[PDB]
Amino acid sequence: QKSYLKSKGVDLSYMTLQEIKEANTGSKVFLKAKIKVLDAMEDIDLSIEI
Amino acid sequence: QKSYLKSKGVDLSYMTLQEIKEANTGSKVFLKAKIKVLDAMEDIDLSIEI
Amino acid sequence: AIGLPSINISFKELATTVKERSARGIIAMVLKDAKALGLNEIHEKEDIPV
Amino acid sequence: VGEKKYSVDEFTSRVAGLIAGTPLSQSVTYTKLSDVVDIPKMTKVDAESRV
Repeated sequence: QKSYLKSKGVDLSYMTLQEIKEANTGSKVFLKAKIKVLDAMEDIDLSIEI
Repeated sequence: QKSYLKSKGVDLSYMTLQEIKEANTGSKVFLKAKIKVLDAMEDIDLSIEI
Repeated sequence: AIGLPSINISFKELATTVKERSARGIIAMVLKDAKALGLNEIHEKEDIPV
Repeated sequence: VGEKKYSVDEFTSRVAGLIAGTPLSQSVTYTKLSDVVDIPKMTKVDAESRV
């Protein structure tokens, strides 16, 4: 979003991160999401001592 | 309004900001305004890191 | 320029990186023979030319 | 539309009605047209150029 705003030519020096966040984008939305994908058991390591 | 007052030849060198705004205009009204127009969501960019 | 509406989803792996430093522990062994002249690249103990 | 061929000038009425029907909060982009059944085959890059 900051890259897009700077590409348009806005002065974003003093406006804060919260203030930058509401800034209008004009029909464009930018989002990022983090996930972790599970997997099935494939290799099992068992150690037994007597 | 300043340009209009200069056009009629009034001496506004010493008259200050609010005083210039007070000056009679004679049935003429000058007004300026600013707005920001919203738009519909059109392009969505979602970035996912696993 | 206005184009067709764009909806894009991107997946990336978090490339956890440790910097690669100069390899250490390798030996250059130089010898004379009339068979298989040149380098042989013995990375494995049991990989021996006959 | 409905086993009838329409000219572009013929469909001007329908598209104008579509723009008139929609409210102000929403936009016309990406709206279904259940009446229409077939369009001449036309590629994506040509559509981008025309837009």
